[PDB]
Amino acid sequence: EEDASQLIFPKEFETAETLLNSEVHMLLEHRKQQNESAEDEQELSEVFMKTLNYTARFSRFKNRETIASVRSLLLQKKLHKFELACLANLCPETAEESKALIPSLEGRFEDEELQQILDDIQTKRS
Amino acid sequence: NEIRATDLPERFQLRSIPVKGAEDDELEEEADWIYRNAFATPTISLSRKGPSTIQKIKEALGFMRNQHFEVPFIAFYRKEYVEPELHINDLWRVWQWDEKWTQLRIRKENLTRLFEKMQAYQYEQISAIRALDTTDMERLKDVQSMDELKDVYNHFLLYYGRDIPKKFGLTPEQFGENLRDSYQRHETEQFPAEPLELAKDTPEAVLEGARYMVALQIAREPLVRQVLRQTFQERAKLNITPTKKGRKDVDEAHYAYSFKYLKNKPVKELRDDQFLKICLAEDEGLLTTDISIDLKGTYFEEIKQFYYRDEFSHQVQEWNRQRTMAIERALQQFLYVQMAKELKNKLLAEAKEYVIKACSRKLYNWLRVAPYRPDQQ
Amino acid sequence: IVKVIDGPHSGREGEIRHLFRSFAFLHCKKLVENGGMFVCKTRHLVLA
Amino acid sequence: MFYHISLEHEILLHPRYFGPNLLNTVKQKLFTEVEGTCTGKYGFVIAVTTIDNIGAGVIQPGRGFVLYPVKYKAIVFRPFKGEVVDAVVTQVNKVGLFTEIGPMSCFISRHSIPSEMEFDPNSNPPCYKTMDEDIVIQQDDEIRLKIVGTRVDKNDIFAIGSLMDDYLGLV
Repeated sequence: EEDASQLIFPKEFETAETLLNSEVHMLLEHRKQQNESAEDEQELSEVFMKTLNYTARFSRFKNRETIASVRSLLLQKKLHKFELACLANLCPETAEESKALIPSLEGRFEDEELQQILDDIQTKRS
Repeated sequence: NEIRATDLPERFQLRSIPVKGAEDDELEEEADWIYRNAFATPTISLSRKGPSTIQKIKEALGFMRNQHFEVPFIAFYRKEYVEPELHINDLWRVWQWDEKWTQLRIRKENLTRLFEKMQAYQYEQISAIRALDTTDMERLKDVQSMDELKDVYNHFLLYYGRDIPKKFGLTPEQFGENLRDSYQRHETEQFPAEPLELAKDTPEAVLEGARYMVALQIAREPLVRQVLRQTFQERAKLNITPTKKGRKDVDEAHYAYSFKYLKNKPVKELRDDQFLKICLAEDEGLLTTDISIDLKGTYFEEIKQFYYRDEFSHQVQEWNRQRTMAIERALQQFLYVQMAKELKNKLLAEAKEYVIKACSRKLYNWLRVAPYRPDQQ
Repeated sequence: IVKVIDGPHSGREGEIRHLFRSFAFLHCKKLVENGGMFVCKTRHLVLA
Repeated sequence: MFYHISLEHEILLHPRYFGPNLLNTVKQKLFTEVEGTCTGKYGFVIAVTTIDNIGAGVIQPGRGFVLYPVKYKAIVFRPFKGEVVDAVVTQVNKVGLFTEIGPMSCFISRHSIPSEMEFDPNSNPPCYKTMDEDIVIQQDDEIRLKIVGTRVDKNDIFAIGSLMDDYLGLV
């Protein structure tokens, strides 16, 4: 029954806080910067290393202000939290591609209304 | 049924797997490929001479294709048509060469078809920095260049776009020709414009926008791939030196730990000596490896002069600076990484060949049937 | 409980279950490889 | 998908650790207790960002161990079905394609892949191309996919991908 396509999740996960690829990347980078210092400390694990190199290959933008601006311009809409991560991460070129990838957008908003947002996101990309 | 009651012998059928037999014209091509890839790094089949070896390889391939010959079948029954007992690994070597030549021909045909289709699509689209479908013929012709051919195809795809519906510095071909010749035939963009002017005609307001495109064009250029290829492959004086933890962990058990300061190991030590390659791979697996040619510092300097303008007077100085930046960017993209990957692949191949040769020698030594019969009959 | 700083499993943890002349069959639960279990020499161990 | 939620966990602390660094020791144990693990309820946890507070350690009767119900603000990664993500292809085999969704690895079958993407066993690098050889897909490529199934192998998530929907390849 758990299918993100139809916007259904467990109660505990419903109240979660979405994260973006750049957001998690900078969080992990700062954690690594803090941990590397303060000698006599248990070093990072392969999980941390793999997650770091996995998120580093999809950092659409390095500027925390870029992250802030995109989330601020996005939250003003009526879309659910789940729509804030996938759409902000994939950065599709056209509204048709976005609608095809995410079935939720089908009929939820106008074509130009979504296309302008997609163009804004692409532009915001560094 | 096919294995036992097949028209051709099972040995020939297995040997000519990628290539289901040889055609009369394809015999010449397969023989040429076998001659080319018989012994490039080490000396193998130099016994059979160059032309004599090529003719013998062609004769063996043709016999296998026509009479469905097998390795020993041609080695013995075709002693005249092949090296007359030149070496034990005659039929097997010929079969491997024929398989490789057939595979390369198939790859070249596929690439030529792809280039022709891409050129037709580009003509249909733009005919109703351009996209010219002229490199398809070059890629199809570049049969011997397998890795280089693949790099050229990938660069062409990434440059033309690869989409399938259903003036910044020197030209890429000119820069490649200059690098290959070692003399800068063509300079950078000798125009009064500078990066400040160039960064306004994309919408970024930054001066490296053309640097990115230049780096990509340099990287995905078959000429550059050919130029770099072999440059480090033929000679790489890998310095073996254990690291801080490798000195204790290896305990002189691997190539990177046996010599604390035994550096400057050329390609001869690793390719010719498969033990060195195996030790290097083992050391680099877990703890660390000391594999560095240390010869670029001076190979990367010479290219620096090429492809850049000579004057520096605003237009000239800016063109020179932009060319230098684009060359540095192309290097960081795919000049050191590409060379390192090629060297690593060559070292791995040399180690594998050394291991295979050692195994074959051991098998030959230990398989000779020498029983102790009454009176040593 | 012992630590394996040297040997094939550099910087590895796990409880020991079986001993041998020059081998130790360590065991753990965090690991996933080989059903969460590994084996390494004895002299490359330290009493943690 | 990565998320930032507040979790709770309790740890017993052996009395040998009492002293001026009690809180520091508790934090260290929490770090090396709830990092990298996985659970079927909240999913796979990456790391811990900060700690909300330290509860009142309740010393057990007849035992020196004291438990601290600490609540920590950490991040978690619990992919769900139907979500679309951009992974990197790790390996190409005739049996299937292997990718790496961060702390998780998926796998797609040739049946999921359309018929247009054939095999290239003759070429040294295992890769799939089309008849016109225009589009090329190999390893170390940011290829997208859709999570059509999930699985937890005893705290080891291993989902399954798919390549049927359009617009799944090079961006």
